[PDB]
Amino acid sequence: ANYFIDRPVFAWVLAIIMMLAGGLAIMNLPVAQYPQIAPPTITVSATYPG
Amino acid sequence: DVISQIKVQNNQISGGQLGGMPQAADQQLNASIIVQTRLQTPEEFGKILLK
Amino acid sequence: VQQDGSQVLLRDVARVELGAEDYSTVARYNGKPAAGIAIKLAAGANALDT
Repeated sequence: ANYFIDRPVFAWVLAIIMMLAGGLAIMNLPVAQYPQIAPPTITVSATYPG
Repeated sequence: DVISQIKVQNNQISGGQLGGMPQAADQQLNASIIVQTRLQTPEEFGKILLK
Repeated sequence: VQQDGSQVLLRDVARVELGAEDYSTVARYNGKPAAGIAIKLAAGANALDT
């Protein structure tokens, strides 16, 4: 709130914590072109030769 | 004997294809062969040949 | 085995060959025979690292 004005070191520590958390997240975060958008579907395949 | 004859004459024989992979070169015909199908009516069932 | 004593073998009535299970697909890449594989990734995996 307003009391962060009197404590610059606390604000800097919070910013450093955010930066470290963001770096750690970027290090291990799944990447893909698109997420799972289509509804789940199950395909059953059978073969009868001839 | 009746059960065996029913099992034989009420089948779904898969004929195959007249012209199918691997086919010969310059082959211009492709058809599906129908040999036998399951019976549909009691009249067809009553005509099953036993002996 | 015939009454003469000669042996009838499979090669005498058929041609045995290392062929394909399914012949109903001709795959070509720029006019050359080819075979392909599609990799579908996992859940929670890194697409770049994979």
